[PDB]
Amino acid sequence: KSEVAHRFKDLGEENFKALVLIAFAQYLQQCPFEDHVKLVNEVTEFAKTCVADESAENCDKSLHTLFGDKLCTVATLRETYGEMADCCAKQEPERNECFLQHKDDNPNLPRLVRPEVDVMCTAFHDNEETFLKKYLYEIARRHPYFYAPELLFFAKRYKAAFTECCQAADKAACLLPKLDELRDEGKASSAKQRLKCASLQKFGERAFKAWAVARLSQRFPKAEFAEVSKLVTDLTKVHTECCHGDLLECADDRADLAKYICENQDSISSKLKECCEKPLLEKSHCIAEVENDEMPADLPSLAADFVESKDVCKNYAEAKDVFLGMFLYEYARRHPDYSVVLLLRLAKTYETTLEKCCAAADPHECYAKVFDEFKPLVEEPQNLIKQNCELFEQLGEYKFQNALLVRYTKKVPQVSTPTLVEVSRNLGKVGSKCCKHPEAKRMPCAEDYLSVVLNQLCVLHEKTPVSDRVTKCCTESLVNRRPCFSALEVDETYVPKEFNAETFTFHADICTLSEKERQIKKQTALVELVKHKPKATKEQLKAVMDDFAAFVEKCCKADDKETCFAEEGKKLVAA
Ligand SMILES: N[C@@H](Cc1cc(I)c(Oc2cc(I)c(O)c(I)c2)c(I)c1)C(=O)O
Ligand SMILES: N[C@@H](Cc1cc(I)c(Oc2cc(I)c(O)c(I)c2)c(I)c1)C(=O)O
Ligand SMILES: N[C@@H](Cc1cc(I)c(Oc2cc(I)c(O)c(I)c2)c(I)c1)C(=O)O
Ligand SMILES: N[C@@H](Cc1cc(I)c(Oc2cc(I)c(O)c(I)c2)c(I)c1)C(=O)O
Repeated sequence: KSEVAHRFKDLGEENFKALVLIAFAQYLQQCPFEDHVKLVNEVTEFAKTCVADESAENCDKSLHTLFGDKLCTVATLRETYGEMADCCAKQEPERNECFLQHKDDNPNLPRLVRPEVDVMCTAFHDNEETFLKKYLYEIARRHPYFYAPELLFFAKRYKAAFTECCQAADKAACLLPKLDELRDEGKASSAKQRLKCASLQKFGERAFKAWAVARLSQRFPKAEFAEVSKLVTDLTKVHTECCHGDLLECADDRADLAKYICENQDSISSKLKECCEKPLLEKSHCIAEVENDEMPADLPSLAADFVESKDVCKNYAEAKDVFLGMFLYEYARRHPDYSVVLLLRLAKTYETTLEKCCAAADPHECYAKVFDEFKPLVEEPQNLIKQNCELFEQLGEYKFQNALLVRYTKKVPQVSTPTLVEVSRNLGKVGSKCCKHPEAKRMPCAEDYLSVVLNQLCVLHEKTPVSDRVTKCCTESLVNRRPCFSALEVDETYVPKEFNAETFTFHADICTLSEKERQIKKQTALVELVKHKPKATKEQLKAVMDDFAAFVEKCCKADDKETCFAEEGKKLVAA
């Protein structure tokens, strides 16, 4: 009856406050921290009165009306430059649609640099409650599409490392190796969910369902099609709600789905035994990455049910959604060595062929050779991941990253330098992640990872579009994004970039760089070099790059660093 009371009773006061805090920080990523907590406390205050009596006033209002009204009380900024939506001047459901609108994927915010080790322990034992909420606020506003129930699981692992290393002799040896892991998997998890949200909002519900049908069929190849279909239906509702700002409903229905899977293991998978004995947050996280089950032994051939049968065109006419879903389910459950986007490519080819052949004379003869068309679609990814692992093994991660950085800069040189650097580094991480697997698990690992990193490129670029060819590859076909970018060649409509020199101004931090920060500086410099001389050969690029690095060398060792960079730098500009 009263929706705010229902969610308060299902989740408990702990997770209720955390989810509402995450919700407000993703809609207003600019807002001060202490200003958010004040709004979260008035929520919890009013929800308790509705639990006491559901006919108390305003208790019959929707969550969108309650959350939307609180956010509209304070959130003023400054200059608009004549262009800025007024979500608070709109009614529901238009107002919420205006909030999801203003989610910023790349916002200016001070780069969180850890204070020293001994003061975080002072701040944990400060106001513990206030310390944990700063962890959620600071990451939610930087990742406004972060999977909400999974962020609660990281807040618990974050609290566990503080209650185990602050009470030790040596702290930094206990902590820091546990904080850097939490922010690595934290950033893997964020980009993963961004691809799901991007699918739902930009390609529709039917595209996401087909994606989850293929993936759950690989994980649970012994389950019946009716069992896979119910799982997909529940899973789509969950991600639709998280991706639309209904975080209370999203967490609630996710606990329901885990409870359903654990009490039906004997018709789903035999690998859910250990995950189902874990506590709640641990549980859904364990199911999220359980491994593939054993494939059934003597499954019948695919060509019997989809090529040779006389009822092919009949079944496709009388029930196309069930028939085409059946094709995808049967093909994926026996090809765990295929990537998801490859499997979706095959089903797309199968449906196009049927629409043509079933409208002609003798359809049985028309589509009889449809597996011939799958052969080229399968070999292209296999050979591509073949050569990158060879290059990775030979070069190493940093040199592998630089090789990908150069050719992507040559494909889309209009893309900004910060975006090109971060994307190229993430592309190069696939070698470390996948090339160590046998030559069978590689493509499931690799191609589905590249889809995540390329989606990052798409959403970073659409905010400020500059490259016509990026816009093309991003908006045409979701499942064809990776073959789209790989087929791009060097762009010759691009005019060489002017030299600027402001990129190389001296800073006191360049002579005490960590190994990681040193690589980022050189990659940035390499991008700007390719943009300025797009026809420079790769032998000429090394000579110029080696010369500049040696210039940075000695000057970091001179009597006056800042005079060396100014004096010697002027000679290089006028050379
Ligand atoms: N490569 C894919 C693999 C994968 C996707 C989904 I979709 C899924 O089904 C669930 C069930 C629950 I419960 C969840 O909380 C989530 I998230 C997904 C499962 I199992 C595995 C990925 O990126 O996940
Ligand atoms: N010596 C190799 C040449 C080669 C260079 C690169 I750099 C490379 O890495 C990528 C990664 C992605 I992702 C792409 O879309 C593309 I195009 C290339 C690969 I694999 C091969 C040969 O002779 O085959
Ligand atoms: N302007 C920045 C600092 C900055 C100075 C330099 I000098 C520089 O150029 C190189 C080139 C190579 I090649 C290197 O290996 C290295 I280390 C630095 C870069 I990129 C950045 C700021 O104000 O914060
Ligand atoms: N002297 C030229 C201008 C010019 C200055 C530099 I300094 C330079 O060397 C680099 C090295 C790296 I590494 C870069 O990322 C870049 I951009 C330029 C080059 I080639 C040309 C003129 O008179 O027009």
